[PDB]
Parts: sequence; structure tokens; C-alpha cells
Amino acid sequence: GIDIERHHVKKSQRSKPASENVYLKLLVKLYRFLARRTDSRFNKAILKRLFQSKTNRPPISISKIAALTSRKSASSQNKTTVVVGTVTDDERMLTVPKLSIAALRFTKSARARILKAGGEVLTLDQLALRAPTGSNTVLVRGKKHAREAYRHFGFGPHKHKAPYVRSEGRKFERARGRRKSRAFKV
Amino acid sequence: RPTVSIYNKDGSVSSETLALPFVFKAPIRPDLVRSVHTAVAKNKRQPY
Amino acid sequence: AIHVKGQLPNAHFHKDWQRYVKTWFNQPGRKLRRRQARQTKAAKIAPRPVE
Amino acid sequence: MKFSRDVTSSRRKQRKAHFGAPSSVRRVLMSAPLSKELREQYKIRSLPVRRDDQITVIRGSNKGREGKITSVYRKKFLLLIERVTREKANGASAPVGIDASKVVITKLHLDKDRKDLIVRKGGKV
Amino acid sequence: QQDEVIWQVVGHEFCSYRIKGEAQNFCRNEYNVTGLCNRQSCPLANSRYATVREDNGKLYLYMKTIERAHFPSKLWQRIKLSKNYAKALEQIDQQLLYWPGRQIHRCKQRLTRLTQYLLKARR
Amino acid sequence: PTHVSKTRKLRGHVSAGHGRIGKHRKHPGGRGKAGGLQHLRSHFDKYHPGYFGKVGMRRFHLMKNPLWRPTVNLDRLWTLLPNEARDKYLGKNTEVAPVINVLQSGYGKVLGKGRLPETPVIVQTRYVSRRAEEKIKQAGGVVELIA
Amino acid sequence: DSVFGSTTEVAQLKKNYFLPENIISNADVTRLINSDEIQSIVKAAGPSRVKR
Amino acid sequence: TKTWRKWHVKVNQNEKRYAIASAVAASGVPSLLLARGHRIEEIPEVPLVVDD
RNA sequence: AAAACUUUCAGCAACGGAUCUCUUGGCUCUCGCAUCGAUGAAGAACGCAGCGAAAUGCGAUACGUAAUGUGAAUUG
RNA sequence: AGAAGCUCAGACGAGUAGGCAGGCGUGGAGGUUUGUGACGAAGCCUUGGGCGUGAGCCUGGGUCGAACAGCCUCUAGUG
RNA sequence: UUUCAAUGGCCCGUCUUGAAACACGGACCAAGGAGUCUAGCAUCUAUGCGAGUGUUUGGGUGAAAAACCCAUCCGCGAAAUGAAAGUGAAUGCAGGUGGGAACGCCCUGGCGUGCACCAUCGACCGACCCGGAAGUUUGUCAAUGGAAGGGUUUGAGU
RNA sequence: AGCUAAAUAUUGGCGAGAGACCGAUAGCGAACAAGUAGAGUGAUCGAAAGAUGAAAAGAACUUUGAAAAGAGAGUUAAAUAGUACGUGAAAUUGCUGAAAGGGAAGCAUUGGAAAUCAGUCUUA
Repeated sequence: GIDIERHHVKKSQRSKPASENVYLKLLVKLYRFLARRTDSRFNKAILKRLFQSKTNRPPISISKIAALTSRKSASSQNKTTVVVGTVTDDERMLTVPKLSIAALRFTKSARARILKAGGEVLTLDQLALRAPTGSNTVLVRGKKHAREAYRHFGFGPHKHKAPYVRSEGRKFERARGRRKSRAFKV
Repeated sequence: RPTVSIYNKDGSVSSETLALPFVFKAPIRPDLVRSVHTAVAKNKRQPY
Repeated sequence: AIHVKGQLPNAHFHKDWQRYVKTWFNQPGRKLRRRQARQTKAAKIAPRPVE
Repeated sequence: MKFSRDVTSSRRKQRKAHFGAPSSVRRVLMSAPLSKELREQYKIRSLPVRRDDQITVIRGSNKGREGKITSVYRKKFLLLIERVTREKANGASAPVGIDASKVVITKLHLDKDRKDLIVRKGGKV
Repeated sequence: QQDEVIWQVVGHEFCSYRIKGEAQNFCRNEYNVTGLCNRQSCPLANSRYATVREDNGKLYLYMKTIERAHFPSKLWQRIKLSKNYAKALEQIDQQLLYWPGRQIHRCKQRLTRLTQYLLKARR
Repeated sequence: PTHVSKTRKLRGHVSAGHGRIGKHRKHPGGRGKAGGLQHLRSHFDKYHPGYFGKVGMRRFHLMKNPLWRPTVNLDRLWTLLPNEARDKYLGKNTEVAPVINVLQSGYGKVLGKGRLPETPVIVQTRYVSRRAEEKIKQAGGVVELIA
Repeated sequence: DSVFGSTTEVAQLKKNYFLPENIISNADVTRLINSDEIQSIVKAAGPSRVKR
Repeated sequence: TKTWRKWHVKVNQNEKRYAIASAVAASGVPSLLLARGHRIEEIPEVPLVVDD
């Protein structure tokens, strides 16, 4: 026998989407070829993010794309923005700048606002033709840890995390262990 | 967008034609139809 | 017992509830019955408005 | 397909109705077609069978046999036809029952009630 | 829509020309050349393709186009051969030289075996 | 579906996934939340602090209807208007300023989170926070309090 | 057209309903891959089935 | 077995409309029809539109 | 160390009634309806057929009478 | 080149309680197969033959007498 | 397939530190026979929309318990915080620092740029501990009011 | 002090329609002569049990026996459907054939012996 620490250490990766979307399978086929046949580390990233699940691909918004593309020091203003995921709308921004965004999905409000403001909406396959190697592209992500679950993950003594309460209120987990007047505060 | 011919009672082609509706450009999703059909076909079951 | 993540359970199911369960399989049958009565009333009271 | 809500499409209920039908219903259940001559003469597609009718066997082992209806055995849904017998082992003769739909009527037993039946069912006598 | 999505929908799993077994599936497509389920060989899934079948001692060859794909009745064209097996092989690669040549070997095999089918029928 | 369940994969394994030593018994720990101060105290005081005891004063016949006061922020005030109104009034100097009645939109207070464009606008509202009204005033608008 | 609408205008018979938009614009990956844009930049085509 | 099992399952209306639109689009594609099983090898045109 | 006996296998015959197919039955849901009794109800007893013990029907007018409909049976 | 495919290379292989994955078999439902069948369906017996690591499947012979199955999916009183 | 020879091979299931056990259950065979359903909750996955979302309580419609369509509510989310009265989230490019995905540039590295994420320093909102400026009217001296500023404490916040 | 329809409920009764239900150890306890037969003083308890065939054509006749039956014959598409009736499994049993057996048997590996069988070739 052999003295081996760990046996058949499977990697924590996904080799294909769990989605059955035929169009997503087509995009996977195109970007699998692009990643395999080019040295574009961008294409490898897009292939990885196509495999990812919904919770690992959070939404991004028009305003957040505008904020990330209009920084002072950065000159990434005209570069095409790339999101592997949806691009939701932000109605809090009354005037939308001109943006060229390529993403899996656009909400109807976001797509209408972009095209009205003068920009353009692309799909991942269309960006595979404009910038096949991902040159002059700003690859961005949504705030993954903005889900409700991460309010609760890591709950414990003195962790300042949200509890699982059936009803937020005064008679609902506020007395013993939540204030120094009732025994102790945790 | 392309057009489609209208066929008479005898199967001949009429002069008039109709533009192809946009619904025939919509995405074709076998998985979505399967999941929706799976659910909808359950909506006429009788209890036992 | 209680050892899993999530809310503390609150299921008010300590009475004999299975005797008083109410199903809604007559929901379309009730809907059709109301319309026929509604159409009967409209035909009975015509020409004056139904409501 | 049926569209009436008062008619049963259940195989169970239809079979119970057929086999629990009283004598007055088995009278209409046991109907036989008319021959070409009677059909073109009376304008009637088919009529219920009756005793003393002159009919011809159409199907079965006794195909082509001729005889009068000696007795409509309603409770067993069988027609007993004269000269249509079978020889038992001991030599006795047992009449053989023939289904009503497997015969054809070639001469009716015209009564006034039968004449009224013919003229009522869109026919001519 | 497009040829790729057509294959993704049909082909792969469910088709009226699919015959699955233990772990292998046959393509009974009357337009397939090799009888294998593939993008290369399913004219339902892909654009213009060829195929051949037999009738009463002679053979006929099916062909396709692109612009007429919306007219099922006149989409597909038939050409008929009743002369010889060698001539039939000549006709096939002649009608595929100006065409994607990947199907010449598979087609000529189909012609030559169907002719052997005819000879064995006679014997 | 039962044909993709785990009871279909334990057919043949004796204990059915529950062990041979400890076994699957009815209620080895009690029924429900019973024991949260004696033997479930480790779970309760670690994952549900505050569960036991009283806090605060006790109110009889509480009705949420007279306490109904949903809130809106400043940056959502312009979104409360129709698009035609926005295109008519944003960025263009007009002698008449738009009226945004937040009560119709279903709010009982205007809060001060966010910024406003440089166009005067009338805000008709039941309540308003201190700096929300200050921002509106400095933006050229006014707050008219309704009943 | 009135029953289903288009992908940019409301269907008349389904209030506030727009036809769905696809996550891929061109669904013909073979021609998309074999187009000049992709084949003019991909590195040299490595060998197929390899000798042992 | 009890009658208060869940016999009917709820589906979002928008997803139902998505599935209707997909099913109508598929009906316009001749290749899917032949796969589905319909003998349309000599149908004059797909989609087949006939006079009023 | 032959037969018998014991065991295994096969054919055939038993014992037994599993399997398969069926189903005038049950179960469940839905729809429509409101109608017991001192003018003697529900239930019980005992009787009634050419040949009957049960089931079904009936009450000394007793497997029923009157009346209406159908139109030639019943049947061992 | 059923790209869910093909191809090259290296390392490794114990397992109770337990976990997970992919498959096998049973009853019913939608679709499908120009599907099987009184010229013998299903079931049953078999010192016959073949396939799979296995769950299991196929087939010859006999018996029998009216129905039954493959593939894609749905479901459960499923071993 | 049967049988012989040589070699090996204890009776399974079970609780148990340990069962071939002089521990339990089991004579045999056929059919039946044990993680189901529902109200919830939590992670993970898939789908549709997305600052929204949810047709199905009802209405319309359909000759038909299906499907299809629709009004006004409402549930959850878009704001927290306090026991409450109540107040209620931009000094800044919605902020600095470190690591960073992807891209650009330069001659393996270097420079610029920094998504997501965590370490971290500050700002804002509320509670708490101070602090009492306007204003309000009503007692002006007072009553009411609570801005500036101070904590480096607190929240399931921005 | 009092009356009052509709919208509401409906494991009973009466009458209809169905069903992703059960398919004779299942589904009601009861598919059948079932709340029956049977048990208990009583209150009560409570089964088992469906299928010849298209049609009884339910086996005339002869022969052996006291008889039940048997053997012939006859009926049938079929008695390998004869009422002890569709199909007719396993436990268990008798007969026949084959082989083994000195105080267990069964099992695994490897080959001999006997029995049995297919591929393969034959052709191109």
C-alpha cells in the first residue's frame, strides 16, 4: 500500500451549468472554444462565470455600472462593460449616461433606458465578435454577499448577525441574552 | 420581416400575404416548456 | 429536537385539525353556480339594472 | 364525442345498464336490420325483433340459414330460430340461440301496432 | 430558429427518428446518410444535406437547399438512378464535389450496400 | 416526486440512514421547543438569544391603521411622477412647479436619504423629516403639509 | 400580433406583456465560430487525436 | 392517502406566457414538427395560413 | 462392493391456489335536490308463488289489484 | 466531432454508522414509435443459447389464451 | 450441467468492546409488509420577472373542475431604531488603506487601473450619556422646543 | 320585546356525472344469499367466499365393478376447459431416468470424466 494523505481529491469546480437553457448551452459552447483556443484570461473568466449559479451571479444596476465606469482616476469611460448576469435598472438615477453594456439579461426598464439615453445593449455572443479577446472591456460583478442569507450566516455570540425570527418586534428575541438588564447581553 | 402566403379552399396560393408575427421570433425553450407543461397538466387532477 | 438553522417552530397543530380541514375542490363549481344565479337574476329582474 | 351531461360514458355504468335492463328495455336492445327489399320498401333501417318474424342468419356457424323466429329469449339476449337446432349426445335437439344483431329480417309480422311503429319511425307502409 | 438550437431541441434526446437502446441510439431519419444521431448527419438539425433510399430495384437521392427551407413541400429534391452501381457511385460524388464533401464516403457506402441489398434480393 | 427521493436509495440498508446504536426513536428530546432552559439551553442561548423574558410595556387593543406611515426618500420623489411630467419639468425653467402628493402614492412621510436635482418642486405630504425638507428648500422646492 | 405583441411594444390583448428577449442574439454558433473575427485571432490549431 | 394533498401547482403567469410564446415559435419551425411526429413532408408552407 | 434407503437434477403426474387478464364492486371529488311520523314512521314478527329454503317484491286484494305507457311474452 | 462527442498521459483503489452520485426493476399519466399480437398478448415452467461488475435484460423449446411493450417525460400505496 | 479429486470455507439477521456461540429471532413456501402526507422553516439548485413581485379571494370568458383574460385590495421587498413618546440615513467621485478579478501599457517583470470579497480607518441614521442655539406661545424671567458640538459606547442599520 | 331572503355549511338521505384511485390477502366489514353464517346470557363481535365454454353442446352408447368410478366412444377450437372446471407458481408429494453417499449437507477455486450446446468456418 501507499501512504497518501488524501484520496481522490475532487475539485470544487463546475464543469457545466446545471441550467438546461439551450441558449446558455450554446453560449457555453462558443466560450468554451474561445477559452480553449485563445490565451484570453478574460475568456476563461467568462466561461467560469457562465458555469456559475444564480446566487453566484447577482444582479448589477445601471447606476452601479455608471459609477464604476465614471471614476476620476480610471479612464475606463468608453470601454465596454461586461457582466455575466442580469443588469437591473436603477430608477433613482433620473438621467442615464451613454453606456455600452454586454450581459446575459437586461430588465425591460434597464434596456429601454440605455437605448433611450443613446447607449447600446449587447449579448455575450455579440461581444464575442466586437471584442473576442475582451480587449478594452470592464468586467464587473454584482455584490454577491447582498443576499438575505448573509445577514444570518455566521450567527453566534458577539457576531452581530441577524437571527431567524418569525416576526420582528418587541416580544421576539429581545430579552434574555439581548440586554444586560435581563441577565446578560450576547 | 418576411411574409407568409395564404392558401385558399382549393390549396392554391392567393395574391395577398401576411407579415410574419413577432411571436415566431421568440426564444424556443424546451426546458421551460417541459417544466410549465409538467405543472399545468396537473391542474385537472381529481382527488383520491 | 431543535438543532437546525431557522426559526423556532410555531405550528398550531395540537388539536384534532384533520377533522376540520377545508379543501377547495368545489372552487370552480362554486364559481359556475354563482354566475348561473347571477344570470338568472339578471334575466328575472330585467330591464332594471342588476346592481 | 358525446356532449350531453345526462349520458354516461362510463364503461361500468353502460355495462350495468345493458345487463340490468328490464324486459321492456331488452325489447329495443334486441334489434335487427332489415333486408335490402324491406329497407327500400319501408324506409326503415332496422326494427326490433318479434316472434313469428321471417329472418335470415347473417354471421356465425349457421350463416345463410333460414327460418322463422320461434321465440325471442329476451332474458338471455338470444333468438331461437326454427330448424336451427343442435344434436345432443343422447339424440335430442337443442335450439341454438342467435344474437339479434347477427340476423336480418326478410319478412315482418305485420300488425296494426307494427304498422303504426313503421309510420311513426319516419317510414312508409 | 438556427441549426444549433434546432439540434439542441430535437436530436439529442427526443425525435420521431430516434431509437435508443442500452447505451447507443440510431437515427432512422429518412434524410440521414449514416443512420447515426449527429449534428454532421441530421438534416433536420443542420442545413442542406444528402441521403439515399431504395425502391423496386432502383435508387433515389434526396438533396436540399437553404432559401427554400420555409416551403416543406418543395424543399427537398429527388434524383433517380436506375443504371449501375458504378454509375451510381459516379453520380453521387459528382453531385457532391461542388458540395461539402464529407458525405461522399458515407453516401457511396449507402449506394453500394443498397445495391448489394438488391443483388441479394435477386439471389 | 418520490422517484428522485432518498427513501428510494436506502432500500436494502437496514437502519434507513438513522444508525444502529442510537436508532430512530419517537421523541428522544421532547416535543417542539420544550426544554429550552434545561437541556436545549445550549442551542437557545447560542442561536436564539433574547427568547425568554419580558421587555417593554404592554399595549391593549393595538390597531395598526392609525399608525400607518410608510416612508419615501428624497431620491424616489421624482420617480413618483409620470414620465411625461418628468420630461416636461426636469432641467427646464418653468414658472409653475410640479406637485408630488406622496399620500396618493401611499406614503405617510418623506425622508431625507439621497439628493435632488436643481429644479423646484412642490411636495405635498403628511410628514417630513428635518433635513429632508432642508434639502428640498435648498433645491428650490417647497413642502406643503396636507391633512 | 395583438395577442402576443412584440419584444418592444405591449401586446394589446395581454396588458403590459412584452415578448421575451433571448440571452443570445445569434443562435448559429458554428458560423459564428468559423467567422473571420474568431478564426483570425485564435492561436494555431493544435493537433487533433494524438499519436501515442 | 388524503384529499388535502396538493393536486394543483401554481405557475407564474409570465412564465406561462413565456411557454406559450416558445410553443408557438416552435410550431413555426418545420424541423421541430417532423421531430414531433407530424407528417408534413409535403405541406406547402410552414406556418400554414389558410383563407377565412 | 449390488439393491433398497437418503440427497440433488430433469420429465410427467399430484398437492396447493400464487401469477397474468378481467370486473353489474368499492373509494374519492364534483353537480342537482329537500321528501318521515298518531291520516300510525323507522325497525321487528309472521305469512304470500303450480312446483321455494335464502335474496327481491308484496300483505289474507299478499313475487301483488286499479290506472297510464309500451306492444307479444314468461321460461328451469 | 450522439462537442452531453473524440483523444493523449499520470497517479490511485480496505471499509461499519453515515453521506453523495449514476444506474436497474414495478403500477398509473401526457407525447412518441407507418410499435408487438388469436398465423398466439400477458403469465408460467425449462438438465437450451447470449449480454452486463451488478441490480437486471434478451432469446430457443414447452404450456397458455387477449392483450402488451421500447424511447422522451409525469407520477407513486414502487423492490 | 452434473459429479469426483485436491485446497479453502462455522449460521444467518441482531444488539454488542467482542457472536459459530451454551445470547435473541428464524420449520418451510407463496402473496402482503415499514421515512408517507400536509402547515411551516433553513441551506443549496433551477425558472420567470426584477425595485419590484405574486393571475387563480373574486370577476370575465371558455360547451367547461382545464385553458385564457382582468379591476381594486393585499402579502413580502424597497429603512432602520427605541420599551415607548418619537426621530429617521451624502464633508468627499456615496470616502481613505492593504490584498485582489479583468483589461491597458512598457522592456520575464514593471506602471496604471481596480469588480466581488474579506482586515481595517472614518462619515451618516437611531438608541443611550452629555450639551441648551434658534424658533413656538402659554406662564417670556418662564413654558414649550430641541439645532451646533461632544462620546469613540450601542443596533438584527446607511 | 319581535320578524326577515340571498351570499354560507352539508362523512345522512334521494338523483346524476366523472376520476393520473383500488383491481378479489387490494378497494367499504361485505364485487357473491354481508351486517350474512357463526360466537357470547348480554352489551356486542363478525367472517370466509369472483372466473368451464361462443354455446351445456354437462359426456348417448358399449364394456369391467355391488357401487363410486374406470377403459373405450362421443361433445368441443380445446377436456392440457369435465362443474374437485380460465391461467395453474413455490412449499410439499408419487413415479421414471441419471448420478452420488464409510458419523451432516450445502459453497468457492482448478481441472478430469460423462452429458449437452453454440459460435466459427464453409467463403470473398
